[PDB]
Amino acid sequence: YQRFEQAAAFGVIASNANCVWIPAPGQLITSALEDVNIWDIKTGDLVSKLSDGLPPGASDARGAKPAECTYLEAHKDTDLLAVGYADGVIKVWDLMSKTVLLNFNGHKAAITLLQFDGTGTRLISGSKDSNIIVWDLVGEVGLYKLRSHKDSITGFWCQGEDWLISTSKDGMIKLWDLKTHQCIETHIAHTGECWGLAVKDDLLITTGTDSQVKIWKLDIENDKMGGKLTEMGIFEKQSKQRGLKIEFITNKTSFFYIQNADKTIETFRIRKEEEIARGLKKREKRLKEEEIAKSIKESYSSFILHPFQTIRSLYKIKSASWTTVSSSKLELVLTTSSNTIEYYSIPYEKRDPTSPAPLKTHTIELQGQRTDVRSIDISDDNKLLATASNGSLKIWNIKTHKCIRTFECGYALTCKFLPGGLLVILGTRNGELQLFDLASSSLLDTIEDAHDAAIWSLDLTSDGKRLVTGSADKTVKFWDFKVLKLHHDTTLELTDDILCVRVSPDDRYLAISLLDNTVKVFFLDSMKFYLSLYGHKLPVLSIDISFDSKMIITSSADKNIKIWGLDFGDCHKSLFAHQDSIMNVKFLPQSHNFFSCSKDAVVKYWDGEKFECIQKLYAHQSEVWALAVATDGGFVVSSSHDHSIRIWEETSLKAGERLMEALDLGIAEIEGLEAYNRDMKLWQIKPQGNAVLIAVNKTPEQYIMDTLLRIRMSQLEDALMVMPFSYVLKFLKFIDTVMQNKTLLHSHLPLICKNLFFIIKFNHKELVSQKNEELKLQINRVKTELRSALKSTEDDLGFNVQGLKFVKQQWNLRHNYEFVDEYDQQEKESNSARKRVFGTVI
Amino acid sequence: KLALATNSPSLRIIPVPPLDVEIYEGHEDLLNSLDATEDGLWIATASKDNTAIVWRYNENSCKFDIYAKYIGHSAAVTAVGLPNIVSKGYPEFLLTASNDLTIKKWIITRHAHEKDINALSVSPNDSIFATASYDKTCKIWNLENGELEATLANHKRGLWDVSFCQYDKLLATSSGDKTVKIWSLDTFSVMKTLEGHTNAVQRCSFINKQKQLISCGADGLIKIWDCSSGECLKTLDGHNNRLWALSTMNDGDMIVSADADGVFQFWKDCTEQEIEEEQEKAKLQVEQEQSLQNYMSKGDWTNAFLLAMTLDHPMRLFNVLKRALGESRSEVIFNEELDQAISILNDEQLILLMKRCRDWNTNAKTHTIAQRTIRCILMHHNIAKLSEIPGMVKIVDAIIPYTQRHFTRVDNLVEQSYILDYALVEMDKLF
Amino acid sequence: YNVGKAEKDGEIRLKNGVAMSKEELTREDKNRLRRALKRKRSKA
Repeated sequence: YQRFEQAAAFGVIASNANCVWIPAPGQLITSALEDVNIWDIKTGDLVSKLSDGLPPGASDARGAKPAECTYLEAHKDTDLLAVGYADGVIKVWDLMSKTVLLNFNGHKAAITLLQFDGTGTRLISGSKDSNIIVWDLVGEVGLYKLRSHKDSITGFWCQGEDWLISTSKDGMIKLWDLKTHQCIETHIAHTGECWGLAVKDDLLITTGTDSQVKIWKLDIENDKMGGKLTEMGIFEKQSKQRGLKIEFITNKTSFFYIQNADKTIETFRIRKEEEIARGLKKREKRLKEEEIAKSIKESYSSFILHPFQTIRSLYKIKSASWTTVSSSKLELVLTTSSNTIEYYSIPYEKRDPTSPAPLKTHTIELQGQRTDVRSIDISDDNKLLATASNGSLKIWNIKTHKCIRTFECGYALTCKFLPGGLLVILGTRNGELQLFDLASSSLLDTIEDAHDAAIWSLDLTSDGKRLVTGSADKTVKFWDFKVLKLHHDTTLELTDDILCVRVSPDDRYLAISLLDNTVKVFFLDSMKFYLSLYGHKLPVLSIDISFDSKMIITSSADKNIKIWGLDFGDCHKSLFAHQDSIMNVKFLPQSHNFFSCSKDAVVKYWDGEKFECIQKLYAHQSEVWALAVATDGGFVVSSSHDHSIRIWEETSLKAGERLMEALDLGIAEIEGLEAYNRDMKLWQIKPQGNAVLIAVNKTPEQYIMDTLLRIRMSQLEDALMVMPFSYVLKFLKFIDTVMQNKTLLHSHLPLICKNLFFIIKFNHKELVSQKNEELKLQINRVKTELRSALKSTEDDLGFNVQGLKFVKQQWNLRHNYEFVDEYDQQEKESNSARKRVFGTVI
Repeated sequence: KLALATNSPSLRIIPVPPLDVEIYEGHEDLLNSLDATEDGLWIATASKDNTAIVWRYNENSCKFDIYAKYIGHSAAVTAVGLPNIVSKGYPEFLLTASNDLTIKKWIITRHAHEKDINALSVSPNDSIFATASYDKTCKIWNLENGELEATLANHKRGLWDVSFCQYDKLLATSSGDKTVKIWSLDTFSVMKTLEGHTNAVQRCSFINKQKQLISCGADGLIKIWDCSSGECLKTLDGHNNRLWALSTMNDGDMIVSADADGVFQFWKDCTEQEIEEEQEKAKLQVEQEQSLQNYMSKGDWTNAFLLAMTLDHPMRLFNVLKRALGESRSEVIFNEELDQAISILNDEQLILLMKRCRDWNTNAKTHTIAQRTIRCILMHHNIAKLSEIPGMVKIVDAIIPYTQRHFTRVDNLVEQSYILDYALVEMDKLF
Repeated sequence: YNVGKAEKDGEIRLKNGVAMSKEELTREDKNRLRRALKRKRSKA
C-alpha cells in the first residue's frame, strides 16, 4: 500500500512539434512529451528542461493523458519562450529563470501556430479548431478573437496592428483587418486544403496538396475583390507528396525552402532585377524568333523562381529552421520523425550549389532510440537493457541516464539478461537468437536458424543454465549454456503457434501461451502436462507466476486479466480493465501486487488479494509495449511507442418596476440635456451621460424602448397599471422624444400605440383633471405624429390592395374563358374553387 | 473509323463523330466475330462461313487488304484473337475458335469445351489465353503450346464473355445469369462477385482508369462501378431492347454501345470538365459572398441587394430592405438607386422577390417591409408584364387577404387614437 | 396560405416566415437551429 510516481524520462530526442533554434552552431529547443528539451549542437547534452509543478503519478494528478508539446516559439530580445500544448493551453517560460509566469486557455483543440512579438508583447495563436486568438502578454487577457474559418489554421502571418493573413484547410486564404476586427477578403487557394504560407512584402507563396505552389501579389489597394491579393503564378513539381512548411530567408539574393512530408526538403532561390532584365530580354529573343507574350506572362512563375537544390534526408522529416551566414554557406537544422537531429550545411557562391549533395554533420541521435522499443529488461538494480526494431540494443544506467553501447541485430523481439557476466540474449523476428556482452567485445554469437520463423518469447531458469524459447513454428526449444556456447537439449512440437513462455521463479512450472487461446502448464523436470488453463476468447499475450509459484496471472487480447490458482487450476478471478488490449503483466518480487500495461496507454497497479486497482498511471499517450520490475528494490520501468521510457519510484425586479426604473433614468438624462441646451441658447456645461447608457452604447429613448421590449406581452397591462402618475408623465415625455426620433416610431409603431392608448384610457380622469400647457402641447404633437404614421401605413396598404386586385382581375379577364350559360359557369367555378378539409362531429 | 461485324456478309466501316458507310465483302455468309489490333491497321474477321480472314488496313489510298485467308475446319468460326504485333508489322499468329469443339492457332488444334464457346480474349503479356463457353466454365492455356494452364470451374447456367483487366491483371467474366465474376491469376478463386444486375450481362470490360468495370445488359442497360468494393457508380439507360456490343477508345475515354436494334450511341468521359466547372462556380460563389458581406457591413444597399437577389439569401435580403427603409425614413420608396435596380429587375427574380415578400407579409411585424416592396414593384413595373408572368396570379392570390387584414387592423388603430383627441377636447374645455 | 416548410433542401423556413439559407449562418446558430428541430421532431 504505497504510491508510485514517475521520476525519469529517456529516449525522446524530438517529438511531434516544431524546433526553435537559438544562436551562440548555437543551440536547439525541441519538444519531449509534456516537456521541452534544449541542447547545444557541439556536444548534445541536456542543458535544461522544463517540467511542471506536480509530478505525474500523484493523487492530485488528473487521471487523463497530459497533453503533449505541440508548438513552441521564443523571443530572444525578451528572453521568453511561449509554448502551446495540445489541449489548447498556452504557457510561457523563461530560459534564465525557466519558470511559468502566466497561462492561457482560450482554444479547445490542438495548438498549431504561435506568432508573437515580444516587442509588441502580442501573442497570436492559431489552434486546430477554426479560431485565431490574439492575446496580450502585458494585459494577460484574451484581447480578441478572429473566428471565421471552418476547418483549422495552418498558415499564418501578421503585420503591425493592420493586417493578418491566414490559410486554412478549408483551402482558402483570408485577409483580416484588425482595426475593424473582421475579415475583409477571401480567396480559394487550392482545390482541397492548403498548408504553407510565406510572405515577403511583395510576393506570397501558398503550397497545395498536389506538388503545386502558387505565387501571389499583395498590396494595400482600395478595391473590394482584387487589388489586395492576386494570383500571378503557378509552379509545379516539387514532389508528389504534400508541401507542409514554407520558410523564407534573406542575407542581395534570397532563399526559401519547402518542407514536404517525405524525406526531401527543397530549397529555392529568388533572384534580382538584373537577372529579371536578362530573362525578359532572352524571352524577347524567343518572342522575335502577343500570344507568345502572354505565354511568357504565363511562364512568369519559373521566370521569378529558381530551384536551388534539394536535401534528401533520411527516412522522414518533421521540421526545420534556417541558419545562414556570409551569403556563402547556408545551413538547416532538421528534426526527423524518428528521434534524430541533423545539421545540414551547403557551401555556394550565389549561383551554384558547388556540391553534388549537402553535407550532413552535427547529428544528435545517441540518447534516443531511433525507433520503438519492443523489449525491456533490468540488470541487478543497476542497469537497464532496452531493445528496439532497427537492431538497436541499448544499455542504460539509472544514475546518469545515458547509454553505454549499441548493437545491430535486425528486428528484435525479446531481450533477456544472464546475470553471470551480465550478458544479453536477444531473439529476433528472423528466426535467430543472438548473444552480446557489455564489458568485452560486442558480439559473441548469432545462432542462425534456431527456428524457421519468428520466435516470440524466451526465458531462462534462476540458475542461468538452461534457456527456453517459444517460436511460431509450433516449437518450444530448450537450450543449455555450455562452457560460452549454447546447445539445444530438447525440442517440443505443439499444435498451434506459441505466443508466450514463462518459467516459474522457483524452478517448478513452465507456462506456455498458445494462440488457440489456451495456457498449458508443464512440470519443469518432467514435461508431463500438469495443467491446462482455458477460456480467454482471444489469444493470451502475457503470463506470469507468483514468487511462491502459487498464483498465475494470465492476460489476453480481450482486456481481462484472469488470476488462476496453481494448487488445482481453478480461476480465482476475472478482471476487466484496459479498454484496448493488455500487453504485459508483472508481479512484485515480494507479494501479490502486480502491474498491467496495455494498448490504451494506462499503467494500472493492482492488489491481488483484494483484486483492486490501487493506482492508475497516466505517463504517456501512445501504446505501451514493455514493462519490467526491479529484482529486489521495486522500481518499475515502462517503455512505450512514443519512444518514451518512464521509471516509477515508490513513496430581480418585476415588470412594472423595471419599466419604472428605466423610465426614471431616461427622463433624467433627457431633461438634463434639454436644460443644458436651454442654457446654451442663453449663452447665445455638457452633463455626462450615465453609466448604463455609456456602457451599452444606446440613446436613452432606445434604452426605454428596449425595456418595453423586454417586458413580456402577458404582463404589460399589469405593469402599466402598477406605475403611478408621475411616471405616466415621464412616459408621455418619452413618447414625445420618440416622435422626434421618427425612425424608432415607424420601426416600433404598434407597441407604442398600444401602450399609449392603454395608459391614457386608465388614467383619463386625473390626466384631464390636470391643467398644464406643456401637457397640452405634448399631447397635440403626439396626436399629430400618430395620425401621420398610421395614415402612412394605411395608404400603403390600401394602394397595394387595389393594385393587386386589379392585376388578378385583369389576368382572370385574359385567361378565364367565360361560359355563357349560368349553371355551367357556376359548376365550373365550384369545381375549380379552392377546397379545405376539417374534422367535425356529426 | 469503327469496324462493325453485323448480321450481314460484309464488314462495315463507319466514321465516328455520321452517315457514310463502307461495305467490304470477303465471303458469302454473315460475320460472326471481330477483333482489332491496338494500333489500328490489323483486323480479324470470323464468319458463319468456315473462312476466317485477316484484313490489313491502309490510311493512304484507302486500302482494305483481305490478304490473310484461313480455311481451317468444317464448322463456323465463332471467335478470333491476336494480342500484339512485332515491329515489322506481322502480328505473330491468329488464334481462332470454332462452332465444333476445336480451336486453332495458325501462323501468319485442341479440344475446347462441350457446348458452343462464347468469346476469346488475349493476354497483355501475350502468353496465356482465355476461352469460355456455355458449359459454366472458362479455360486458360498457353500460347506456345495447347497445354491447359488452368480452368475456372463452374457457374449456375453459363458464361457469356471474358476479358482481361490489363493493369490489375484480372479475369472478368460476364456470366450466363445476371452476374459478373472477377478472378485473379494467383489462385483462380473467387476474388469479386458483381451483382445487382437484372437479367444477363452479355459483356464486361475494364475502364481506362483501371478501377471501374463496365457491365452491359440484355434488359437494355449499362452499369459502371468501382471494382474495389463492387458498388455501382453510374447506370446508363439510353437503350430500349438489348445490348450486344461495347467497345472503348483508351486514350480519350470514349466508349460506344450498340444493341440488336439500330440504336447506336457513343459516350465520352467529361468528369474532368464537370469538376472544373464546379470548382469555378465555387470560386465565383465565395468571391461574391465575401463581397456581399463587405457591402452589407459598409453600406451600399443597392449592391448588397443585387448580390442578395442573385445569391438567394433571404435573411440578408430582409435585413437589407429593413435597413433601407430605416434610412429613407429621412415619390421614391427606397434609395433611388435601389428603385432603379428594382425597375431593372428580371422575371425569375420578380417571382423570387414576390414569393419572399408574400412570406414576410404573413406576420404582423414585417408586413410593412412587404408592403413597401410590393408598392415599389407596382410603381416601377408594367402591369401587363406582371399579369403575364407565370405564377404571379397564384402569388397575388396568396398575398391579398393578409393585406386586407392588416388594413382593418391599422384602421382600428386610428379609431383608437381619437381617444387622444377626446382627452384634448375635455382638457381644453376645462381650462 | 400558411408558411410551410421550405422547397429546397438548402433552406430553413420557420412558421413566422423568417426564411434562412444554409450558406448564411454561423456554426453556433446552425447548432441551435438543429437543437430546436431536434426537440420539435422528438415530440411531434
